[PDB]
Amino acid sequence: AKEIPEVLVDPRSRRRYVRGRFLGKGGFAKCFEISDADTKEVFAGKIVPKSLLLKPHQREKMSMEISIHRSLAHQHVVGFHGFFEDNDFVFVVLELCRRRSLLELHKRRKALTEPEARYYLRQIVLGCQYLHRNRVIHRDLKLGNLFLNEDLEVKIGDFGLATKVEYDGERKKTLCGTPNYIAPEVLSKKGHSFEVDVWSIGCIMYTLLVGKPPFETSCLKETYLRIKKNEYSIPKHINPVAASLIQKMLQTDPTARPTINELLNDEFFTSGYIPARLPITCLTIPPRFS
Amino acid sequence: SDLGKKLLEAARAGQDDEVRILIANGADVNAVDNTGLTPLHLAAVSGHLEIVEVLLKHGADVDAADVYGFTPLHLAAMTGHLEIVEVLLKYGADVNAFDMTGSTPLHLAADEGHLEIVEVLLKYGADVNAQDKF
Ligand SMILES: CCN1C(=O)C(/C=N/c2ccnc(N(C)C3CCN(C)CC3)c2)=[SH]C/1=C(/C#N)C(=O)NCC(F)(F)F
Repeated sequence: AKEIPEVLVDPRSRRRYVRGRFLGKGGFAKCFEISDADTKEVFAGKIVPKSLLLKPHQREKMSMEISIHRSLAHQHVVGFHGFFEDNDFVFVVLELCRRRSLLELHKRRKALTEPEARYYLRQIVLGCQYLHRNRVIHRDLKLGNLFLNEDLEVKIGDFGLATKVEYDGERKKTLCGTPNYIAPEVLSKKGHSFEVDVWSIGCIMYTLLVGKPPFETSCLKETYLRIKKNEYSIPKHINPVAASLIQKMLQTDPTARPTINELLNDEFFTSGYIPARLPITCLTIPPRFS
Repeated sequence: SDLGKKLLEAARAGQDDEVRILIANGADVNAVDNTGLTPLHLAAVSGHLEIVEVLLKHGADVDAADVYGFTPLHLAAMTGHLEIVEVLLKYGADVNAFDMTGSTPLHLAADEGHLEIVEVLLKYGADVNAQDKF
C-alpha cells in the first residue's frame, strides 16, 4: 500500500507542502503537519488513500466532508484552506489547532470547574448554531473533534459524518458511519435531524462537569438500552442550573430538547462566572478564579 | 507497568516517601501516562521540588515531551516554580525547548506574568527570538 509523498503538490496552484510530523488518524485518514515550501505557513494536512475509498459509503464520506467543510467559515469551526488529489491520495488542507482537543484536556483534568465548562460549552454551542443555520448537522460531535487553537478557542472539525438538510422538516434516514454519542432517535426507525447535535452536546456537557460519560458501560448493548430508556444519573454535587440543562438536552423525545439557539440562551451560560481567558495551566491542573 | 502507574500517582500527589520506595522497588522513572505526562512533568507542574530532585538523580528524562510538546520546564515555568525551573536547568533542561505552538518556557512564563522566572530563564541563556523551523 502506497507511501505518502514527502512533498504534497497541488496540481492547480502547484503550491508544494513539505510533510512534517504525524498528528493523528481515524477511519481512512491520517493527519500531518504540512508547510508551504515557499511561504513557510503551517497547516494540518488530512491524507486519505484512494485504496480506502473503493466502497460507496467511503467515497460518500470523503466527498461529503469536503463539500460541507469547504462552504464553512466561523470563529468556532476549523479553518478550511483547500483540497486536491494525486493518483493515490486525497489531500485536505486545514487550520492546525496547536493545543490538541477537548479529549486531551478531558484525559488530564477529568471534571472541569463550572466556569471552564461554561467557557468551552458556549464556544461549542456558537459553532453548532452557525452549522444549524447553514442547514449542516454534524452528527458526530465528540471531545476529539472539538479542537483548541493557541488561544484555547474551540474549533469544530471532522465533518465526515455531516449532512446538509435539503428541505424543512426533513428526517434523514441514513448515516455513512456510527456517531460517538448515539441519540435515541438514531437507535429507532423514525429518522433524525438537527436535535442529534443537541443530544451530543448534552453528553459533552455531562462529561466536562462529571468527568465520565453519561451512558457508556463495558457492554454496547447495556449502553443502548440505557439510551433508549433515558437512564443516567447526574451526581448531586452538580449545580442545579447545570443539572437542569443536562436534563433538557438528554431527553428521548427530540422535539422536547432545546434548539441550538434555546441552548445558547439557557440560564447556565449566565448563572455564574464567565472566564475571559483560561491560563495555559488549565490544560494540566485546575484554575482558582475560573 | 503497575509500578509506573503507582509512581505517576505518587509524584502528582506529592508523596515523597512513596516515590523513594517505588523507585527502590524497580519503578520506571520514565513511565508515561495517557497524555505523555511523566513523573517529572507531574512533580514539576504540582510544585513538588523534592520529588523533582529525586526523579532527576534516578535518571528522569529532563526533556520528555507530553502530547502538547511541554517539557517539565515548560510546566514549571507556566506555574511559577522558580526552584524547580533552576533544578531542571542544572540537570541540562533545554531552556529553549519548543511546545507545539513554538513557545519556550520563557514565552509561557511571560504570558502567565511569572517575571522572576522570565529573569532566571534569560540568565541561563533563554533566547527571546527562539524560533522553531521545519
Ligand atoms: C483540525 C485539524 N487537526 C489538527 O490540527 C490536529 C492537530 N493535532 C496535533 C497538534 C499538535 N501536536 C500534535 N502532536 C501529536 C504532537 C507531536 C509531537 N509531540 C511531541 C507532541 C504532540 C497533534 S489533528 C486534526 C485533525 C482534523 N481535521 C484530525 O486529527 N482529524 C481526525 C483524523 F485524522 F482522523 F482525520
